[PDB]
Amino acid sequence: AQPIVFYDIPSNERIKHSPWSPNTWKIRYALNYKGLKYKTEWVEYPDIAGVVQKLGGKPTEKTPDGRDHYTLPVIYDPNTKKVVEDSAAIAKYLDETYPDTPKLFPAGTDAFQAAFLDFAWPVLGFPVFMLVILDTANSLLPRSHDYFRSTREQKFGKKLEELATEEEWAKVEAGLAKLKGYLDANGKGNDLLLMGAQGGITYSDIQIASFFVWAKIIWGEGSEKWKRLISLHDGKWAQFYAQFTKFEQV
Amino acid sequence: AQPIVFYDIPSNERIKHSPWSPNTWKIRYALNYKGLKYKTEWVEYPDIAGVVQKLGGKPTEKTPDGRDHYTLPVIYDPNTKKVVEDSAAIAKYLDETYPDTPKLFPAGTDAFQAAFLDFAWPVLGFPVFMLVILDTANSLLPRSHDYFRSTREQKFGKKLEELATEEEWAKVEAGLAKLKGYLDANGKGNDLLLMGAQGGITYSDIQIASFFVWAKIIWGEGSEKWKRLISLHDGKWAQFYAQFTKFEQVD
Repeated sequence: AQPIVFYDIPSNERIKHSPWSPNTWKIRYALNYKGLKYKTEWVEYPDIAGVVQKLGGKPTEKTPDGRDHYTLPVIYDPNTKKVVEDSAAIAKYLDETYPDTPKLFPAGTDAFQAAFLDFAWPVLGFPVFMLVILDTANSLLPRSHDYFRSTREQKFGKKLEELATEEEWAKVEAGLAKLKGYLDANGKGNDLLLMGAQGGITYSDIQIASFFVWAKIIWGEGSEKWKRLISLHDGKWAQFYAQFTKFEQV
Repeated sequence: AQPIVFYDIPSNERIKHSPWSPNTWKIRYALNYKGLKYKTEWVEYPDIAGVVQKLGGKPTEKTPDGRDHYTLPVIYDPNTKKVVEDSAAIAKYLDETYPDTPKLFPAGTDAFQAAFLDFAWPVLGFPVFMLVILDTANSLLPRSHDYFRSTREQKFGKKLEELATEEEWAKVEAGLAKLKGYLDANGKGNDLLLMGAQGGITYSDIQIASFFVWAKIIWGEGSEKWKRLISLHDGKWAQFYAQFTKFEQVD
């Protein structure tokens, strides 16, 4: 098979040009986990719409305001000659197109995973976002920085400098506490993967991991903030996140 | 096997003394679906704490004021001499103790179901509650009515008569739209059960059904409100809910 072309958002020297996006990381994980050959193309935030349009790709939402909205990740698969967008749809596409690779959506789990993914941002992703949003902006190349800051300050209604608070830390921990509770339902020895110790990694597991790798890269693995996050709940998340270490090829 | 003793909340003549509670119906559904023999013991709302305590049962919630809260459903299984409380725990008990019966928590699904169940009330259950809560209260025996009105008005901060609104109808439809979206992920032919057409009924499916059976019994199957609810999304929920009719036996 030829390498898949994977479209990602670049960064500056603050984080040594590392990929960072929680949304593109879901697909970077998916590709690394499946052992699929790919190459990364870097697209600045304000250039994403033009790039995806030229590819013949589609917007991932149309707002009541009438306007189309383009997002990364997107892939071009030379093996099928197809452009695929929207992370959950790409992951499903990779399952179907490369069936000999580990399945991210095991049969019978698609609806349960959709529900789980629909609450991943509200309960965990958003509070994390608040704690990393300023540092994220300061990790972008200047053009992406201006676009990102402009658009996100409008979205959240405050300067980026105001969004990280002790309250958000409490909300992060509270979200992880809910997650911990769901996992507890699996029983001891099965509470570090959504489908249990023998169930393998699902797309939903990747969704959680992607919030962690985002924070680690943005804050820095030696940082006090990363240590604080990963130490929550007696080291549970350190153990959870450890399962993804071998799938972070860049 | 001796019948399991199933503790449920009774009703008055308005609904012909039918069982009605969405929470106890989850376990009535579980028992009916598994084909297990049981008999119902009726307990009024203010009598629940006393009855469960006497059984040697436990409270299902302990608040930061330190006070215990007892709830139904509860079962006493004479065959194991165990009292089991909390609907999700009762369902799991029934899986483990009665392995020859169809599973409500298939292996690998417990966490996904815990997550789903945690979304079920905020996104669908509560808006339905607002639309059926007055009629629910007016289907209770007088002692249960008094307790239910007092406690539930305290919780929701308005008289029961004020809780049903058109905005709640919008919220019910929006919650169902989200659920429709999740089921669509299973693909055509597989979008009427969470695990697909041949995946069997799960506890999570029963959770959704229990909101429908509650509304049907409380409003009446021939009512305009029931018709409106079950007509949403071009009748999808009529088909979803029809899968459960054969499991609505009442002793």
